Amino acid sequence: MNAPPAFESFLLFEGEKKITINKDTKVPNACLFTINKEDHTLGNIIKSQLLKDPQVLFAGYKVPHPLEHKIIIRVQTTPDYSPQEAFTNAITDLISELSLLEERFRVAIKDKQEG
Amino acid sequence: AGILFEDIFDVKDIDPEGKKFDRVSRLHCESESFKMDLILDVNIQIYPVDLGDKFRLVIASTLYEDGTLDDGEYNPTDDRPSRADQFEYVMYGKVYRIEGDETSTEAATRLSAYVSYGGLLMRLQGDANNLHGFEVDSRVYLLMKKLA
Amino acid sequence: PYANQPTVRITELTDENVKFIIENTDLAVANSIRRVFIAEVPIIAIDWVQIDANSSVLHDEFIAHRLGLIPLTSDDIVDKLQYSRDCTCEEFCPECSVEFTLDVRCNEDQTRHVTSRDLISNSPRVIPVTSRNEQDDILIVKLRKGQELRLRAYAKKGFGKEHAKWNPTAGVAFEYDPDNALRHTVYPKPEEWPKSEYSELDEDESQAPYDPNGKPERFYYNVESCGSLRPETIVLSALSGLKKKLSDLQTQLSHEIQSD
Amino acid sequence: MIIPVRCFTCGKIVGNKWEAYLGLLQAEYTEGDALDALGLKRYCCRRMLLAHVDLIEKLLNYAPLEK
Ligand SMILES: [Zn+2]
Ligand SMILES: [Zn+2]
Repeated sequence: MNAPPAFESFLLFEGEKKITINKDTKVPNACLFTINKEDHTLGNIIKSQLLKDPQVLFAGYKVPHPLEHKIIIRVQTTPDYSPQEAFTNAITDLISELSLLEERFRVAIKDKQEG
Repeated sequence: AGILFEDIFDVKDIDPEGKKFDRVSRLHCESESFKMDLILDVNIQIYPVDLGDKFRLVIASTLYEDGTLDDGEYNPTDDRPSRADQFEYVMYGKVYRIEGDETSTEAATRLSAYVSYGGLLMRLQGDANNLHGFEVDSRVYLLMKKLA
Repeated sequence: PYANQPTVRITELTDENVKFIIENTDLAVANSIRRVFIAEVPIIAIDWVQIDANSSVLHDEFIAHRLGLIPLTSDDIVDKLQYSRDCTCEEFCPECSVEFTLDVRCNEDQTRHVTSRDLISNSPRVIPVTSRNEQDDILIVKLRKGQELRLRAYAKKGFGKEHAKWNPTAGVAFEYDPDNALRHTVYPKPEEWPKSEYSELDEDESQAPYDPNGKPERFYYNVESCGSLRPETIVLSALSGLKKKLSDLQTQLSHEIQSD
Repeated sequence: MIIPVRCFTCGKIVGNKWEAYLGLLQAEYTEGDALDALGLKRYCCRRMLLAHVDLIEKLLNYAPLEK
């Protein structure tokens, strides 16, 4: 009667975009990234990778409502840096981490199966 | 300088009323140079303190070695010379009370400054001479270092 | 400001589970990998049923739901098949789904077990795990003399985020800091708690001394496979899918920075 | 009414273990030892086999609608 399809949590509706960037006028050099059809899986890793950047002053995320399927990521950086640049570098670092982890897991399987 | 008070204290007792909180302990200490009593709540989990320990306590209005006010906002990406570098345990709080033995006609010979570091309470009481730097509703730092 | 350099150490690898340790990574990365094991590793599962005849004592939705939960070998085929969202065909085609038939009738007196072995596929690579060449076959329904079940299923690509039938795992054990050194748990009575299998403590000592400067490193995983994929294939798919989500997010991010 | 396919909790397949479980039980295994023989570690899967009531066996005592 009122059950949303299970694909709604991860599929995107037409005309609604994956990520939206919004100044935060609160404080300088802060942005809100509203990411649609993602959840804690990406929000947590992006936030923690951003917390590794010493030029990031604030990094946080929230799922505003569990029944809704978007996350907000707030990023504040130092004035010489940009929250968009910080977000990009965090994603790049996560990708490189996962590529390295994948290659090393392949090697570890390789070794386990043959010795 | 920005230093309201500086002295060397000796831990005389820890939790006389018993352990109330697991990661926080109350030290009852007394100095030697000024004869000031101190009650201090410290996070013993990260900065353990044993009975009989001796430490230097510095109540300061600012961390910057040059006279410069603080904004009360957390700025980890700050490169100026901070006096927190010289110390091990640093807390930031506000003075919420100043008692004294004053009468309706006489001024206070002994004062008692109460500070709150985010709920960790301190009472520094002794001669009013040494507690002129304290106003109520004023932000201060702890700057405590253990010495042998 | 840059990526971790995680290392991996696989301590057990069977057809049923993989037990490994990831070391020098962040807890968020470790938990996202754990979550992707469960929710974003695609496999093949029956997601469309047409009951042509069902005289059994279980109604049609019961049979359909039961067929959806049968694991299908998805090892090399899942990467090749498309989502039916992405396929440019009609309802079905061999590029986005796999056909199954089942047609059983109990003639004898004596109860006929319609099992996953009766699910006949058009694709030899995608078959029920129990049917793969020990463990018995998954029981779909018991039929009495005169009862009959004839149906036609289609299996599609999906992941556990849509339905648990596309979840390839049969339990993902995840642990870190087996000795409570970070004190992320606070035992009222630490002596009463059993030791972790990964604990490295003498029996007199209940938990490790508190580490003020530590964080979570060295996460222990035991990924058990339901059968559709190998466990190492589950882990490799999980890493690829998590990565590759991050790549899509990056692409959209670049467009959105561009457009401003 | 019939053995579930997956464990409700973890998703381990238990639908191929009911018949083997009963065979082990008539072979004079204890229920715990039988569950151990089938590889059900976790008390969720042990719950699935140990608490199952095979009602379908009773539903098959009725003649079907068509001969
Ligand atoms: Zn197609
Ligand atoms: Zn289970």
